[PDB]
Amino acid sequence: SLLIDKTVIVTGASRGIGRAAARECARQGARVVIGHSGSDEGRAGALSLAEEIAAFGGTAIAVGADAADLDSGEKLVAAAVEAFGSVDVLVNNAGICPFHSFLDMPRELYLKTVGTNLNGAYFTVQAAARRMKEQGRGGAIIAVSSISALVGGAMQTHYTPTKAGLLSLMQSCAIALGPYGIRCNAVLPGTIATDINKEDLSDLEKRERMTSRVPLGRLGEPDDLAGPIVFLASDMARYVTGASLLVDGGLFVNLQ
Amino acid sequence: SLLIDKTVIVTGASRGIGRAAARECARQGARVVIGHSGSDEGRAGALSLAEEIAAFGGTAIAVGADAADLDSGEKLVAAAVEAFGSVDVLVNNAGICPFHSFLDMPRELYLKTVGTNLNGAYFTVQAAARRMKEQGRGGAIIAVSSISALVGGAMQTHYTPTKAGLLSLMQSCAIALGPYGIRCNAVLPGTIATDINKEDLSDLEKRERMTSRVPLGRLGEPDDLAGPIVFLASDMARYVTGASLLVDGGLFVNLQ
Amino acid sequence: SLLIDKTVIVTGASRGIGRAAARECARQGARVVIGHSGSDEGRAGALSLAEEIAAFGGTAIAVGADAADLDSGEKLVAAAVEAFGSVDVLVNNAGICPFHSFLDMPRELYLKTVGTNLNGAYFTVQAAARRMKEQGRGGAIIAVSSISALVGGAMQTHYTPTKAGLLSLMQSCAIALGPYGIRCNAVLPGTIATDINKEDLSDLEKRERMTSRVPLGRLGEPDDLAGPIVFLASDMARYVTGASLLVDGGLFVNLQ
Amino acid sequence: SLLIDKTVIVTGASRGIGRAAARECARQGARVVIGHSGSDEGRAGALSLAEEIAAFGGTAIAVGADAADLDSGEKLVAAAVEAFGSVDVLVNNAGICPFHSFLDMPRELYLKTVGTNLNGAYFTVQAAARRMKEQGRGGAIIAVSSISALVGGAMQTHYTPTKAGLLSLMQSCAIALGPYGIRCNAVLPGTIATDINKEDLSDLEKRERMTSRVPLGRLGEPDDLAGPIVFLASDMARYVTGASLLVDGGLFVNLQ
Ligand SMILES: NC(=O)c1ccc[n+]([C@@H]2O[C@H](COP(=O)([O-])OP(=O)(O)OC[C@H]3O[C@@H](n4cnc5c(N)ncnc54)[C@H](O)[C@@H]3O)[C@@H](O)[C@H]2O)c1
Ligand SMILES: NC(=O)c1ccc[n+]([C@@H]2O[C@H](COP(=O)([O-])OP(=O)(O)OC[C@H]3O[C@@H](n4cnc5c(N)ncnc54)[C@H](O)[C@@H]3O)[C@@H](O)[C@H]2O)c1
Ligand SMILES: NC(=O)c1ccc[n+]([C@@H]2O[C@H](COP(=O)([O-])OP(=O)(O)OC[C@H]3O[C@@H](n4cnc5c(N)ncnc54)[C@H](O)[C@@H]3O)[C@@H](O)[C@H]2O)c1
Ligand SMILES: NC(=O)c1ccc[n+]([C@@H]2O[C@H](COP(=O)([O-])OP(=O)(O)OC[C@H]3O[C@@H](n4cnc5c(N)ncnc54)[C@H](O)[C@@H]3O)[C@@H](O)[C@H]2O)c1
Ligand SMILES: C[C@@H]1O[C@H](O)[C@H](O)[C@H](O)[C@H]1O
Ligand SMILES: C[C@@H]1O[C@H](O)[C@H](O)[C@H](O)[C@H]1O
Ligand SMILES: C[C@@H]1O[C@H](O)[C@H](O)[C@H](O)[C@H]1O
Ligand SMILES: C[C@@H]1O[C@H](O)[C@H](O)[C@H](O)[C@H]1O
Ligand SMILES: C[C@@H]1O[C@H](O)[C@H](O)[C@H](O)[C@H]1O
Ligand SMILES: C[C@@H]1O[C@H](O)[C@H](O)[C@H](O)[C@H]1O
Ligand SMILES: C[C@@H]1O[C@H](O)[C@H](O)[C@H](O)[C@H]1O
Ligand SMILES: C[C@@H]1O[C@H](O)[C@H](O)[C@H](O)[C@H]1O
Repeated sequence: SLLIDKTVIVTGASRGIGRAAARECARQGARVVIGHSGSDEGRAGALSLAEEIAAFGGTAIAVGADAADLDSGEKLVAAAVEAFGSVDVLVNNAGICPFHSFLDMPRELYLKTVGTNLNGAYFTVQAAARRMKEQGRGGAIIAVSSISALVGGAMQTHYTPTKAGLLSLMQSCAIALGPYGIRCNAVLPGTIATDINKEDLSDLEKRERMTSRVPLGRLGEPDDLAGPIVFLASDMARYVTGASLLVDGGLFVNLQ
Repeated sequence: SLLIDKTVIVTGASRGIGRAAARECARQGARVVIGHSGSDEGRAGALSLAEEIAAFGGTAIAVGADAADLDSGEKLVAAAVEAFGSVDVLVNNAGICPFHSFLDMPRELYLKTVGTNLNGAYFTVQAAARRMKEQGRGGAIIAVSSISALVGGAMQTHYTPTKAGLLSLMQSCAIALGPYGIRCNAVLPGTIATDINKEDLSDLEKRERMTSRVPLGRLGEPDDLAGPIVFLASDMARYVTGASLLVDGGLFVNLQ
Repeated sequence: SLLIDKTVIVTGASRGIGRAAARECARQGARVVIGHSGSDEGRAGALSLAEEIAAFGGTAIAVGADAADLDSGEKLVAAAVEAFGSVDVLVNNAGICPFHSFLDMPRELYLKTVGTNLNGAYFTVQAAARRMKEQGRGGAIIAVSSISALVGGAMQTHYTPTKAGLLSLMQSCAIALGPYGIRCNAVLPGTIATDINKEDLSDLEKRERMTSRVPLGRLGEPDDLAGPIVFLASDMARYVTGASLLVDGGLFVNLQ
Repeated sequence: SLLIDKTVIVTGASRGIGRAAARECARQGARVVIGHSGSDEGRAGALSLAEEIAAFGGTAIAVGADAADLDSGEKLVAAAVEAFGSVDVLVNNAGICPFHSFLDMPRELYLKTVGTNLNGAYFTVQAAARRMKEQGRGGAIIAVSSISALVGGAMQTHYTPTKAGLLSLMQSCAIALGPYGIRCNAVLPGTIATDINKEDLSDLEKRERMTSRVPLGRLGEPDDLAGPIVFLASDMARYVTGASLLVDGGLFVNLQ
């Protein structure tokens, strides 16, 4: 019960890493605000997670909030306060990676990736931190960045800057919000088999090349990110802020 | 003559680091395209630099190009090809840092910082890389990032993500453009006394705190970045791509 | 019970970060091997920790093992197998930092710092990894590195290379041992008020300079590292290997 | 003539990266002290380089100095002062990497790698910096570290800590020696085809895997490191200290 009586907001929590984090936080005692994109599949996934959490004795609510809408942060916080009376943890997880080459990158596709992954995160973090500061009990903010915050991707020239920007946002927010006991950290998943790279890793030569580079011998799954996220949200991480935590089975270090 | 016959574009080169970099590139034999913001001061400063360069026997032109206008990249490249027949080096330097607290950051100021520093850089790099690819001669791209791509700033939560983003962009572009011999690197200046921090360091307590943290015992000046940029643009760096270079007098490493 | 039934070795655990880490590991259900330096104070402190652990219902033993003696690794492992029948976690914590200027560093002091902090750690990791490999159950190795693996210290030119070395050792061991399910990570404490810096921070000007640089507003205490070490040793971190975790209150990121 | 009238010492300069750096520094005007191991091949290679430098109008001398002998630093400095009256640049390049697995790593092989690569470097840097400080004209120190200071190697568990330690030594020495105008930086070669990895890359499956990961499409050669080293030794790098410079053709960043 590492998160008992904490209100946790998770953005883009209908599937993948965010769904697994939302589910494990509820298992750890937290009252979970399941943020979703507002699409048909997003809403359906958030409600089925809320149903699942209800089934094992936890509390959760679903709240639509398009991350590219810079006003959805305050919507999430308002709903969290209505249902649960506080905001104590923000897991900023919503993000997209539409694989695309650099020289013909459309302006709209680039702007949508920065808008969803970084700009919307900035103002979602801003709204949650505002509430945490008003409450005066401290707080915990976790950004789902990437190994690709540290290294490049040829088909991700529009995406890796948003993941690096998210990490840097956590570093700067750690200074700004430290005096209020609000801890700001980034988690950096490696290659996690999810919808975001289902088509990409359908190329079995690329899948094998990537898997061979993982010392632990497997790609990740969403639950691999739940423990790290719960840790960073918990009192186990009471002196951890401004930090980066790679969760990649050793992918980053494996040069030879 | 480290850059003899090369055509170099420098964005935002009317003053500061960009002015010093364009000046030294022309001293090294380059034909320089002095890009500027299109404002009155930017026009005047670009034109006086062109006057100065022609005086000591170089060639240069001044070209207005708002970095926040995502179409200025193709305009700078077109002016470069029209004048000098090639684009061989891009120094992406234009940038703003309007210091501002985090919790009351207005969306317009945030969006202009990301648009100028990161989005405009993306499409300027794209335009210049497209031309370098067509020529078949390789090339060099240098982004002026910052020490603040590695560490935070409480009044720079909107700014440090753009500097981290630029660094990550060089890393991903290094991969996408490597097959075409286009090297992409970031230079990370420390605290350089320029217009961007004139007001900020007018507080003498912060000025001493920052200065006494520099092992070399002084803040930087624009000419301190000219050597490292020329190096990265030159054949001295033929095997350097996807790299970061701190030019900060030791400021980053100095904990105690 | 995050570590229930696991056998944990902590080196240098008579005081400081190691003492707090061994205590919390036993609180989490682990059978702890409290390694110590073999000195009189180290023996006494290890024995009183064993007394305290048995008191609240845990199991532990005290084992003398000079980290600078490169054969103590096999001695710690042998004592662990003899007492508890397995080795499942190694927390390599033993270390010295005799502050000293660079240009007059004596070879004996340099060589003892590298021998204790790095060489002894290498062969302790080797002994413990050999046993984990034989068992076929996986395992976890955590090296106590430092923020000073990322930044410099003028009176620590002999010390920071050992902390950087430990981090790099975890990265390379993560690759070599990944196929055997042994995860290797570094934890990077910031400025933790302990015996190692009691004299150094007795200068109140440096103490304030360091403290005011911590966004969380305080220096750390040994218990601040217990949570992060337990996390890295637990199944919460099943996909974490070859990673670094700053536990520093934001000190690393705080430039301005 | 970036290094005219500077005395440059290069350790382990009989072949590979160090030979190419020694040769290019002499082409840039410097008076070069060609340090070598003192073996038969080391001495023969240093004299043939000195002969080559004589042939194109430069000045150089050969000086035997086993890097694992902690007293050879002062021997190098004494000889540099005798011949050329000053020490102005130190390129610490001597190093070994005897590929070997971790679990059966012999103690002697480990201690020889740390002794040659890190401990000997510490006291060679110490001797050169002592002379530079006495002279009062500033100086430049460059350590040849590695990409493997940033990432792991399964057969390099004994070696990557020495490369990371060298980088960290430069960071700490930058603080300690900054007030004397002595700049301390690390260069990080990627995979450079030399004697150190001739046997390793004779496995063409490993060679192809490594080469495919290089965006620039080739492994390095020694001359690829000469420009970066000359840059860091020159006034072009006047504000560069405590820095790391990757020279790897994009190897590090190329995840996908
Ligand atoms: N899977 C990996 O390998 C990997 C690695 C590193 C980082 N990440 C990051 O993990 C995070 C989650 O991605 P994932 O791997 O679980 O893949 P995913 O596609 O399964 O999940 C993406 C989540 O974000 C939601 N989302 C998308 N756009 C949204 C919007 N405008 N507003 C609100 N929610 C939105 C999605 O509906 C979904 O729930 C992303 O930020 C991604 O950048 C993934
Ligand atoms: N001064 C430092 O300490 C420091 C440190 C690291 C990085 N940087 C970066 O260096 C670069 C140059 O900054 P500086 O220190 O010379 O300050 P500066 O304000 O004196 O120069 C900024 C330049 O960018 C131009 N510019 C601003 N907006 C523009 C726009 N929309 N379009 C085109 N040009 C525009 C400006 O006209 C100016 O010439 C910036 O990107 C900055 O982020 C500065
Ligand atoms: N205190 C900090 O700010 C800080 C920050 C980062 C890393 N560290 C590292 O944390 C670890 C513990 O340091 P601490 O802060 O608790 O200081 P400490 O001096 O109180 O504890 C050091 C422990 O290591 C033991 N030890 C010393 N030499 C030994 C030897 N040859 N053999 C076996 N044990 C030996 C000591 O007996 C002691 O228990 C060290 O490795 C240190 O480098 C400390
Ligand atoms: N080749 C690469 O891929 C690569 C990559 C990164 C870093 N490095 C580093 O580059 C440096 C030079 O290695 P290299 O690639 O040129 O291979 P190399 O084997 O051809 O050169 C090694 C040099 O160091 C000398 N040397 C060895 N032991 C010595 C000793 N005790 N005393 C004095 N000199 C000694 C050698 O005689 C030789 O001149 C090393 O420090 C290496 O760790 C190499
Ligand atoms: C799409 C996804 O993005 C992640 O940040 C990482 O780069 C993974 O490798 C990729 O599969
Ligand atoms: C989802 C769950 O998360 C927990 O932290 C646990 O320790 C495991 O890591 C994982 O199975
Ligand atoms: C505005 C300028 O931005 C730089 O990136 C760095 O943070 C400097 O310290 C600051 O003065
Ligand atoms: C502007 C000029 O740039 C050159 O590279 C030179 O070496 C110096 O660093 C500086 O004065
Ligand atoms: C001795 C101790 O070492 C740590 O690694 C860090 O540098 C702390 O600041 C110092 O107090
Ligand atoms: C020692 C203990 O460790 C636990 O992880 C807990 O969460 C706290 O951080 C600390 O008080
Ligand atoms: C031996 C040599 O060592 C270098 O540091 C690097 O790791 C290269 O890949 C390797 O070939
Ligand atoms: C050895 C020589 O070094 C110089 O700096 C030159 O620019 C090239 O990089 C290389 O051919």
